Amino acid sequence: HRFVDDYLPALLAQASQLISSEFHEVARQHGFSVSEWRVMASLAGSEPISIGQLAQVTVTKQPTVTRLLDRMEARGQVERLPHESDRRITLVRITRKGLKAVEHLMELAREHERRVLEPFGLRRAEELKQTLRQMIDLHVH
Amino acid sequence: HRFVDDYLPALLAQASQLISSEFHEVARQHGFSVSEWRVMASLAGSEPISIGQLAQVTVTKQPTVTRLLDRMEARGQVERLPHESDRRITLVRITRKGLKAVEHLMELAREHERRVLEPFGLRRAEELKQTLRQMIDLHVH
Ligand SMILES: O=C(O)c1c[nH]c2ccccc12
Ligand SMILES: O=C(O)c1c[nH]c2ccccc12
Repeated sequence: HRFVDDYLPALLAQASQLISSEFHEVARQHGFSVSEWRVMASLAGSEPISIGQLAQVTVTKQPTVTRLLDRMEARGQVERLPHESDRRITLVRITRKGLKAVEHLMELAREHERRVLEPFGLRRAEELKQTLRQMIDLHVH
Repeated sequence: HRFVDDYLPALLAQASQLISSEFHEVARQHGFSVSEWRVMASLAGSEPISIGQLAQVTVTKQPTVTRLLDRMEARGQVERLPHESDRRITLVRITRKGLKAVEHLMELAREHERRVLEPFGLRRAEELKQTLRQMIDLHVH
């Protein structure tokens, strides 16, 4: 028994790094940076979301997200717009061009996830996803 | 249903970022950088491990780890040594000074982990830790 062997933050960080690194290699081989992939995948099939929400789901600092959106909007892959009510809030959406650019990569991402989860079986896979979702929802600001 | 809502790499990354960020604030309030905390906590109670293993468990790139160890060894918190056999391998250990420096923070880390896991109950907490450990062991290089 070493402290790190069963310390939750260390376990989450290692599992996340290893799984994400595998798929990020595929994304780069398909011409996407990790940050572009995270943004487009987070916006695909979504209503417009705030910059702060996008930063949270992409685990990226908000100033970095803003600069990324500057370049992604220049390339027509995303669009920023004002919020219906509070204009201290900028919303962002994926465009059709961005969705078409990322659709095949998303199918590859689903295949990779299926391979990662297959050894665990449907019950354990769903339990993992449910626990992770509940943890996120309890700890998000 | 949006793709990102139940995409495993996104769930792992968000849960990890949120949980780790909470404890990293405590570490900094106790005078530790995140990288110093990760290294000392990973070495506490451990036999000497390779630099590559340390980089994996601390989710830090190996060149960055080497520079970090240069400064941590200068401060007497860790020690590098040669491997018994293959001297292409450098091992690293925590020193008594480093252990005494980090012991209280480790107790705080255990308390924080207990609070994070308490709402899930012992069964779900252990299932999460077991799944994460099995995933790491399947995906580590
Ligand atoms: O806090 C984190 O994110 C950690 C990731 N790897 C680790 C190893 C030891 C302690 C904390 C962490
Ligand atoms: O691949 C990752 O690490 C991701 C973290 N947040 C995301 C959101 C959408 C897609 C991938 C990720």
